[PDB]
Amino acid sequence: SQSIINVARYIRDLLDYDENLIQFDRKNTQQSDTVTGYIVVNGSGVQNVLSHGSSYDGDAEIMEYSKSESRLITLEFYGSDAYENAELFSLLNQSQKAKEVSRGLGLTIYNVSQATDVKQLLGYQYGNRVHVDFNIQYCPSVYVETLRVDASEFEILVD
Amino acid sequence: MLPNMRSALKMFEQSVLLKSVETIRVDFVDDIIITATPIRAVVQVADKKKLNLDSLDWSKQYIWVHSGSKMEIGQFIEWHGKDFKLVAAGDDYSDYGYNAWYGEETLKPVLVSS
Repeated sequence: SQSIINVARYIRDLLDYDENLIQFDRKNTQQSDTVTGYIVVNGSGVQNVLSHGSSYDGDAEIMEYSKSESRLITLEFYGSDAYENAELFSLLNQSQKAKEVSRGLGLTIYNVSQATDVKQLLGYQYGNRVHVDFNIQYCPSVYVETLRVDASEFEILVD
Repeated sequence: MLPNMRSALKMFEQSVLLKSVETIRVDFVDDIIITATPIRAVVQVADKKKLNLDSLDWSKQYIWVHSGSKMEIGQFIEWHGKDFKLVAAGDDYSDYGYNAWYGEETLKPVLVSS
């Protein structure tokens, strides 16, 4: 839903990096000018749930179905400055700047797990491409207008 | 009367050296004498020489020669600056008066005499 876009936001203004140069994932988008170092938030990793909360509110009476989950979103950096935008990210991920800018992004951020300089077969040529891994954990939610119970009439019986 | 493409091969000729290796070994140590002869031939490109991908890129030119003289596999053919191992897609119309082979440039330097 919004999680991948959120982690894209976080990487947008942790690296102080451009809008148009962060594309999402295995969507359709042309990577022209290989040296223009792109970053893509690959979300192809299976997101697995952890719990299904259910809270209820009394006065402004509605309730709240939540679902905590996590996904191994990878980051692929491209371009001549792929390596740097890998390392400089893979290392600022756990600074002030990151941990201070991901304020409202309803999305935890775990440590970078591993890296790889797996390039891409660009047709008789090799374009710089680096993957960095980190589990991301978030929790989508929805709100539903149910209604409470004010009393309960009932009857008993005995032998 | 077997047809003989030989006369249909002279016009396109070119001088070229045909060598063969007869490996010699004692106590399993490799030495290689050479046998080189100036032979007639004709050369065209065989597989359009591409650039393969590996840890390091490499490329081997392909030529495919015809000649009236017999050409076994374990022989090299030098025409410009690098001998070609006579490895692939070869065929012997020997009874028809010629034979043909593809060629693989041995990126090793050319076997002069060793």
